[PDB]
Amino acid sequence: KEWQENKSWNAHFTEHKSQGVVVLWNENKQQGFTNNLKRANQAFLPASTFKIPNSLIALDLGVVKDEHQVFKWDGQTRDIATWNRDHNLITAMKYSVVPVYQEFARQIGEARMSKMLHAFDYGNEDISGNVDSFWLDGGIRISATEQISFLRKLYHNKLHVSERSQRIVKQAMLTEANGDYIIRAKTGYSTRIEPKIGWWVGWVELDDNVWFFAMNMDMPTSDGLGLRQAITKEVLKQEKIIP
Amino acid sequence: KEWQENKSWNAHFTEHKSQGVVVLWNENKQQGFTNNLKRANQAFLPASTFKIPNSLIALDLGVVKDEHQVFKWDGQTRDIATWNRDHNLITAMKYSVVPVYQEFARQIGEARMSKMLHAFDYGNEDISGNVDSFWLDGGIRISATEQISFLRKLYHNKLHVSERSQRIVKQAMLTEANGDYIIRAKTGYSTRIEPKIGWWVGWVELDDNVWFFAMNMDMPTSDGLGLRQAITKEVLKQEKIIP
Ligand SMILES: [Ca+2]
Ligand SMILES: [Ca+2]
Ligand SMILES: [Ca+2]
Ligand SMILES: [Cl-]
Ligand SMILES: [Cl-]
Ligand SMILES: [Cl-]
Ligand SMILES: [Cl-]
Repeated sequence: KEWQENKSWNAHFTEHKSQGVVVLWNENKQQGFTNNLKRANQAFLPASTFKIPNSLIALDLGVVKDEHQVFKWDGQTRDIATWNRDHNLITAMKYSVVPVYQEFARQIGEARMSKMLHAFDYGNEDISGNVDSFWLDGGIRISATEQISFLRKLYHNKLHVSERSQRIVKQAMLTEANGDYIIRAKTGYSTRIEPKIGWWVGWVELDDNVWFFAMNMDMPTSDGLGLRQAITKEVLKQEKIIP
Repeated sequence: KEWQENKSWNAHFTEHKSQGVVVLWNENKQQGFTNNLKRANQAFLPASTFKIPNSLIALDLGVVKDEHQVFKWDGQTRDIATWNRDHNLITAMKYSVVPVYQEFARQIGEARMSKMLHAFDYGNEDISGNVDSFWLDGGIRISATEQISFLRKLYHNKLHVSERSQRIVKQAMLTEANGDYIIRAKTGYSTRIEPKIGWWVGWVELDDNVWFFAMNMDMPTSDGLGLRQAITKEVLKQEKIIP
């Protein structure tokens, strides 16, 4: 789908002692750009970026009624403090609350989960593993360019779910908005299976164009997680997509 | 419904050599707050804050198909340069493009416009004047507290239009988003009939509450337009609603 490699983006990885790939897609021009054509097509566990298709399926099936429905904390104190409270869809996305989404997956069930991922053509369409963790330590794999293809369908309401489900998930993906741009996006952190990597996928809305992006990077410890957004935003600024 | 006057907010107006009102509504507690109970109930022309009901009606009637439909420039060079180009619903809201919305109102028509504003309980529901300018120089009036009453219905999808129309307009109202809050809002600047006033109405979404707001202020010249948001934010910061 015509692709250009820009190795100069590696400066932002090197200056932060990191390795990874950033993939950009110019929607108006139907042109992609990446610092690493090979890693752009390498498929990894999605980790919490799977909250995007999981939210879509839970909404379309009515497992989740709307973005205000409250999911009560199950009482177990977990390591991440923001998880130990009640949540709705907006806040569960914001704080990447895995237990809420594992509950969704159990209710969806393997049969409907598999049919939906085949309908979405999501990654390798493989949900081998535990129904409540296959996106963390099971068989599903998705590349950065495959994230882009999925996200473009979601942006255009072209996925095989209701228009309403897609609108709600795109609301819950809202990450940043100002007078220059809007970012809708989701992070992920894959630690259970090598290689440990961090994800950021989503898009930048401008007045007259949309730039889709998907990045992943090596993440040996959780102390580099903020580099997912930092390095992406530095690539977007280098390309004059955002000020 | 339990109102409290806080005259210490007047300092933010006087600091800026200005006069006006800010009205806040705590949705969880169902309590309102204002620096001026009398001006909070004073009805003014809505000017471009009327883009919120106008968008809702145009979408519900199919005058606007979706937020991507392009409204071509009519080739009239107007004083605000950002108006002299093609727009969609998102950019027409962002740049407050009056002529796009005047065309909406002509296509809606007098009969359907009057019926819909009655259905919304919007202000005084009076559309006396030109069908394509009554919110700028006709008979419609709305107070800051009435703006909040209307906005609360929109937030809850309770207005008598489709859920889809309400979701699209709330998307188009997106003004600011970060890791702490989301602001959905619309500015207005009424100059055709005295007194000249500026508006800012909308809400702040937090993790666990929603704060609705409506402000207007005297605006003799366009030089103070930035004070509409700046003074509201100074009040929100004083009240610890935003960091
Ligand atoms: Ca850099
Ligand atoms: Ca496939
Ligand atoms: Ca102040
Ligand atoms: Cl998850
Ligand atoms: Cl207007
Ligand atoms: Cl009501
Ligand atoms: Cl939104």
